[PDB]
Amino acid sequence: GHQQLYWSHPRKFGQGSRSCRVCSNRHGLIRKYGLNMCRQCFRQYAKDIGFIKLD
Amino acid sequence: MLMPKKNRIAIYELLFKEGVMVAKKDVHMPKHPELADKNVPNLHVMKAMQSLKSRGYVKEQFAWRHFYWYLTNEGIQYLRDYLHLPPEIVPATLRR
Amino acid sequence: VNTALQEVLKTALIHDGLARGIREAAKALDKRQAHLCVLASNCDEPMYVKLVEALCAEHQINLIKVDDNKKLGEWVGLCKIDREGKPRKVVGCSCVVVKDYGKESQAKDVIEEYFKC
Amino acid sequence: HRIRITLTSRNVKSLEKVCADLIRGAKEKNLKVKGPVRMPTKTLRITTRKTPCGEGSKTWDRFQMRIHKRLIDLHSPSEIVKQITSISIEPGVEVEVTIA
Amino acid sequence: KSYTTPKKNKHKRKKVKLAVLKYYKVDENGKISRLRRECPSDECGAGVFMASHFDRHYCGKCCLTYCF
Ligand SMILES: [Zn+2]
Repeated sequence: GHQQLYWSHPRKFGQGSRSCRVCSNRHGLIRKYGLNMCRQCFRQYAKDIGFIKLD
Repeated sequence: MLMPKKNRIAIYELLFKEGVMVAKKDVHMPKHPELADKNVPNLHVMKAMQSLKSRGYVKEQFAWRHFYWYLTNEGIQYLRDYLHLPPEIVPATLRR
Repeated sequence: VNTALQEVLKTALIHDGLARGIREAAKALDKRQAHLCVLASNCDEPMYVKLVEALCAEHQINLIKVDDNKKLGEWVGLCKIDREGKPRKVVGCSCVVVKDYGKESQAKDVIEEYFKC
Repeated sequence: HRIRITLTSRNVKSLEKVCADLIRGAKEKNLKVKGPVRMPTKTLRITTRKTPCGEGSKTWDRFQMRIHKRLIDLHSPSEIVKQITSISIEPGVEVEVTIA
Repeated sequence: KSYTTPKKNKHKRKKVKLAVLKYYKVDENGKISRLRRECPSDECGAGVFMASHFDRHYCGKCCLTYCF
């Protein structure tokens, strides 16, 4: 049944195991420096992490 | 509800010592990060707390993965009416 | 003494050591924790009286009898919707075998005395 | 018994100020200490799009992390280093003490 | 809502009324007796009798089905 078929697909790789950190989005991910974050909410909450824009 | 009886009672036994617990939102994971000494389905746990919120015994709010439930006076009253503890004792959220 | 039996059954329901029902009670006897249970007579039993006397008067089981089994489940609390008063719809039961963990109550000594003598 | 203090922070002005006042305190407390060894900064690049939809001019914005690090060489025992490190802390600086 | 294929229902358990005589067999005199095969494994309880089929037996929790 579904109790033993919950793990029919191994979620060890791909977009299924690597979802977004904000609202579980599956597009536009940033895996760089351990964010696992979508780009738009990174832009939304990237000013209060101790950041000022220079270039 | 499709959960074992001893697991549910152990969940409110965990909630006796505290006034809140964390739980991630996922429908394909059987493991609990907070409670690790025994097997418990956290899917059924968050279903139990959303049923408790539906009948109006506890609150619930969202922050990006996790639901947060705050026990009130009627919540601990239903706790001591359900698992049948003496009303003199209180949870440890008031020990200041 | 019936008030003491009601208090002991209710306290067993508080402590949750009893096996509510017939089949789980049969599991309890097959696991050998048969100590006390309440029987009855002149019920709606066609042949069940011989079977219940055979399972009762076999090995260290108390001899407690009531008038009928329709009020035996009232002490257990089967389906008591609206528990603050008389429930609107109640179903019946036959027997409940109790496995009480702490056998020191206020009147458990005189109840065990009534069992023994 | 040389002691190395890996001093890391988020800003450069706070890091240089903390290094300067710790050098002044080490000079005032009558101990031997080496010169300030300066390490290069880490410039950390982020290139993302700005348009939520697929229309419009393709515009980009660049995000930069400007973090520095400083390290010094001691000759004092570790108790003096501990009592000058565990006092006068500020938010934005993460300290690291490594014995040698 | 309703498919043209008929509904494939789940196995509803039949109401086997007065099955206690299927557990404790009453002899000519009042005595405990057993007729069904019990599960040899200690994982299942002693009251949990192993199921009796027409030609073999089926275990409940252990699922160790043996044949003659
Ligand atoms: Zn078995």
